[PDB]
Amino acid sequence: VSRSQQRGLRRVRDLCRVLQLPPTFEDTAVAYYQQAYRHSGIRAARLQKKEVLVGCCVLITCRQHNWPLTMGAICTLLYADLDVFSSTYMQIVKLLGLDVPSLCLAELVKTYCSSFKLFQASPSVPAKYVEDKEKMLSRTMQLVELANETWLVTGRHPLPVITAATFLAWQSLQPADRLSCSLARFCKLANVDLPYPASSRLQELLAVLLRMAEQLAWLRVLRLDKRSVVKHIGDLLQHRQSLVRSAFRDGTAEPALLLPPCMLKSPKRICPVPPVSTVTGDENISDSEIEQYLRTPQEVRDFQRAQ
Amino acid sequence: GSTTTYSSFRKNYYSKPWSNKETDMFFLAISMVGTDFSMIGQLFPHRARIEIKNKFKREEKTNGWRIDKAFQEKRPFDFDFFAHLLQKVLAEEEKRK
Amino acid sequence: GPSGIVPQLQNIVSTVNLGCKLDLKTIALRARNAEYNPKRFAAVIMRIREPRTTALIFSSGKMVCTGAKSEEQSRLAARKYARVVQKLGFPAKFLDFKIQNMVGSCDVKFPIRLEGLVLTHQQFSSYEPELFPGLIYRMIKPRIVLLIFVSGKVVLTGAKVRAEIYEAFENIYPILKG
Repeated sequence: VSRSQQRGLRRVRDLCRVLQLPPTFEDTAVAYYQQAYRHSGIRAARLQKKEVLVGCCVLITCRQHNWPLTMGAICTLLYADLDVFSSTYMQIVKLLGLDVPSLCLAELVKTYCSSFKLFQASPSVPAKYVEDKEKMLSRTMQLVELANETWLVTGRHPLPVITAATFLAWQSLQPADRLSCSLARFCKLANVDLPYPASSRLQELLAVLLRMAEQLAWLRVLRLDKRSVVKHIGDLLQHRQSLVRSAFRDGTAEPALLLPPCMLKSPKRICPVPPVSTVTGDENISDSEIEQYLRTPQEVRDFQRAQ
Repeated sequence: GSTTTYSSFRKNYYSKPWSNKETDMFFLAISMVGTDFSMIGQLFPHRARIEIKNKFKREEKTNGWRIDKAFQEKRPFDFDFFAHLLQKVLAEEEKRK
Repeated sequence: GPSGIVPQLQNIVSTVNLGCKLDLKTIALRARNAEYNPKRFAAVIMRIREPRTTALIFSSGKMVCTGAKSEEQSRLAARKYARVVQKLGFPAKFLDFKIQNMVGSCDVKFPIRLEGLVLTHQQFSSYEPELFPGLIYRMIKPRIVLLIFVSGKVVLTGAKVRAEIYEAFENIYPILKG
């Protein structure tokens, strides 16, 4: 009945219509906004939080139906900073006690890669850079699954992994003419912003593909590097499950070790343990021990002069 | 527009790295002031209160012995002397670098 | 039975009532280890070197002690801040000392598939890699919040007593293992 609630529910419905979501999504998201509004802390929240809340309710709905809407997309539409969105999203998930499924990688691959403008020639997209949409999506998905199996996805932003995988899929589909094109040049012609971590994901994915190539006798003999491995990506993905298992020691049946990159960073110091002390909080406190924390009359005068 | 836009934090606010002698000067401030970070942030014209507090908390970790020594080694607090010495240290060392 | 891994306490948050009203302007001006900007924050920020901690001293006489690595260290540090305040001329007492929060950490020394854990234990797990790399596990028995990372490193928080950190870690270890 509240004027700010009616305005909020109208904004929830308008966001769903702008996002072209299925008809069932609007009702679920409206229900979450109504539920949110039953808490006094949400009812008395700033109009800016009530604007972000519109987005949180629509994002939660999309996540539960594996609709690949990112927090970045919502922040753009709501003119909200991500940390502003993070505090409202984390609060409302705790407050409504909600189970929020993860971003669906397979669905994000389809939506994000379809935005890559490489399926028709143009002044900025030459003929040799044009690729089949289905061939591109299928190979990118296989490379995203590989990155996921070889611990490159866990704890990282999923989008830069898809950017690196889409680029590698595109290069591997015509290696002779596309190996000269860098990740930055590729995102520029496809008209997609380059996420900064995508270059790191690329290098990690190329390192994984190189370890795999060592498991095929006819590829091991070619002494491949991060450039020459690209034309064999098709061959490597054809036997990805098998090659991953063979290339890495760590894995159950129910020198290379399959581990997350943050475990192989190899710093010269790992968790400098706090020193074991069992000192009782009942020990005597001397006057000299305390007096060192007090200013002298001269120190007081010198501070007062400086203020 | 897009529904797959990359999600990154934007409220990041940049601080310059501490010069080896700009650090020497930071430890001079713990000797003159103590641990009042706002007052030390006034002794540094291009360093905010937070910048002093984060520097203190970094030095606290990596070089604990230096934080403890600068506090135990009490020194007369001369605002003017610090200002002139800091302006010269940030100039001379930048020149020699 | 047990994992053989003992979480290390990284931080203790304790409170104490000095049982008297305090003039923070006086404390700030006359202590060496005090910071006070009432326009920014209403309390005095005080630090001692041993145990290495930070205290928030309020004009109400209430105090918050942070940073200690043991409950005994937090009590000894809290008593030292109380003694600093007493020497500054205030009739400070040491009333209702209480440990409010404890943070522990450890390493299970094996990688963790967070995306898998958020599926088998969805009702306790919140994994948002668009915001943070760690899975937020809200354990109900004991009521502890764990931050679980792909590296196997675990942060445990929200404990009132040491045993709650150990109990939560012993509970999570088989869940993380298999």
